[PDB]
Amino acid sequence: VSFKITLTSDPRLPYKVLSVPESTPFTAVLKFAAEEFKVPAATSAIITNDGIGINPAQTAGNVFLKHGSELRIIPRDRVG
Amino acid sequence: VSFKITLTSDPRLPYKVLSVPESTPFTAVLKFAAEEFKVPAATSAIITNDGIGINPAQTAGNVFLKHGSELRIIPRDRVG
Amino acid sequence: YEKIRTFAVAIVGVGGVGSVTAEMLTRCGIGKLLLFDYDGLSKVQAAEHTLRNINPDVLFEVHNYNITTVENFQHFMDRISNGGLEEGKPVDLVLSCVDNFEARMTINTACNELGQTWMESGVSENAVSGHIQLIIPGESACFACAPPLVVAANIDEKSLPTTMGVVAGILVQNVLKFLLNFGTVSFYLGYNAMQDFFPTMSMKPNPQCDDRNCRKQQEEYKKKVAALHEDNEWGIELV
Amino acid sequence: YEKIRTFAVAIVGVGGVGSVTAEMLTRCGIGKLLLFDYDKVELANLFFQPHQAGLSKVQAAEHTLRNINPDVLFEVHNYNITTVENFQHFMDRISNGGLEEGKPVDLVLSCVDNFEARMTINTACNELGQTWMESGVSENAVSGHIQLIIPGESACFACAPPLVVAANIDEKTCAASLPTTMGVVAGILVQNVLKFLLNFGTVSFYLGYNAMQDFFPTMSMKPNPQCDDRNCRKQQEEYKKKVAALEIIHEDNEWGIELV
Ligand SMILES: [Zn+2]
Ligand SMILES: [Zn+2]
Repeated sequence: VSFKITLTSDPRLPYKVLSVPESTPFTAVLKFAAEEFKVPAATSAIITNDGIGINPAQTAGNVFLKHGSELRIIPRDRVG
Repeated sequence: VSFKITLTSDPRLPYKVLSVPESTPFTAVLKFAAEEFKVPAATSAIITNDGIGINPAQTAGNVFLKHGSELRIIPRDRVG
Repeated sequence: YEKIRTFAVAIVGVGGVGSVTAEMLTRCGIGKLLLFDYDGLSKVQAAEHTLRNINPDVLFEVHNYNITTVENFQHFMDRISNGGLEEGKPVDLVLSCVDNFEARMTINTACNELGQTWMESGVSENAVSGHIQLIIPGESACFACAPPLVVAANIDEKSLPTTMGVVAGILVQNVLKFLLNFGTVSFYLGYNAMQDFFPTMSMKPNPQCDDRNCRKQQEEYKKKVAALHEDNEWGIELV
Repeated sequence: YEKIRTFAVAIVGVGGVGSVTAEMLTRCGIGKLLLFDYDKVELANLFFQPHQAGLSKVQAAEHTLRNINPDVLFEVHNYNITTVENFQHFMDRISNGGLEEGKPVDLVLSCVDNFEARMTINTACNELGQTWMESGVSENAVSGHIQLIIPGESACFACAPPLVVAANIDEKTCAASLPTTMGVVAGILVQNVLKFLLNFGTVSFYLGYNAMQDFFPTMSMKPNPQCDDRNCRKQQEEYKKKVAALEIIHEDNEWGIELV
């Protein structure tokens, strides 16, 4: 149900706590968190505290079960 | 007199404690400290913890009296 | 050192980041550059003309095609595998300096299949941010290990010069550290230009990564790991 | 923003760091660049092309940059600013060679390869009260930095002299990675230029680059009340006088996600 999501690209390493229903796709949690941090949702990705990448196309319940509460947003900068 | 001299350009912010006679020119303390850090003496400069720049052409006694023990070496990169 | 002349580097995308990166490696005396981009001349041909004038001793192989189409994908893999400094040998590194996720995913797919080490680079739309990333397939995170929301969610993709120069510079520096074995190679180095914050990380592979080749590379990696003072006149004392 | 077109930047030293820095600002649409260097382009020792060998670095740079952006104004001087005659001319052009003639430049950038010329720039800037950025790269390309000198407000270059300057030793002493390190420094230099001129983000008073470990320390160095440069001390006095006298829209929320 609850995640602490940290923004890695800001030196203050700010974080947001989000309570979510277990059935919510985690893609919507990511978006919601990116919006709270005012970074672009579309290009954000999510990793764990060990620095393991997560595919956010799964339920919040399953993300919680496999990885726990402590997740980290990284930018995936798209231009070149 | 004793100084704790920190190398600012190394992410470990390593430091060396040097005990020195008051009459020693601080230029020799700087050189000695640069040698301990294996950085070039000639291009190193010294600042305080508040980031106040120090001219090292004065005695260790006076450096100590005007600025205390906690000093920081910075590179002065010469090429451009 | 002149070890640099023995290496070949493929660059995909010769826009802002890749053009600077190609120039830096050309000036360094890289043995060979392979340039891939897709649009009078083509961007890769223009880039080749500029670079050849800068250093005539660098070899160039350029391809104006979209690597994401089915025919060109096989030719792309062929050239990563055989277009090194010696023909029949792979390139030493691929660099991604493309402007879209589709092409990053194609490069990723090719590199995971081939076991080819690559670096990825990017810049944000607003020039406020960028990064570089080292993907050694199986050992560090591949690009599909942590997909951005749009890749994961299957949505179709539908000041800049300074940020590009920083990213290209740190990219090349990582290339030289990697090829020449000096300093510490970053697995990940971000750049936040607003606050001058440059975070390093080392991201590990996702054991359930969507790329099945990433998974197999992870298996092979685990296996491989499992197989093993001229004077001191003033009496200054170090306390 | 097009505020960038309203500003003028002087660059001293158009070798590795300065030539890239000039290119970046030209591409950004700076109103005007002033370029100061005396060396020629050489086949021996970034930016320049082979067919430009034997031209003055400032002319070569001007020829290339004018074509990259025709709307940028250029003034160039092929002279050594440390000689007594050229020093006065250097100061005149910092004071009057802004975007509008008769106004000062907005910034001076130091991209020179020696301490003597840094000291010259520092001496001019302290006399004039001109803000400048200093830049440098180590001999072995492992390291570099940028620094913002606002005379009287932050440390000048004489405030914390390197040992050789302090000890009056004469300056009496390339690696594959030199061009790359110069590019990084130039890029963070220009980024700081823009932050400063355009008032976005945080301007660094000091930003280092250690390429071995990818470590980028920031700090802010304060003026030395006993600085050797008497005009630094006077600027510190004037600064103190001046100081004493001067949301979240979630597009949809279908899933009941709560910010706790
Ligand atoms: Zn993967
Ligand atoms: Zn000063």
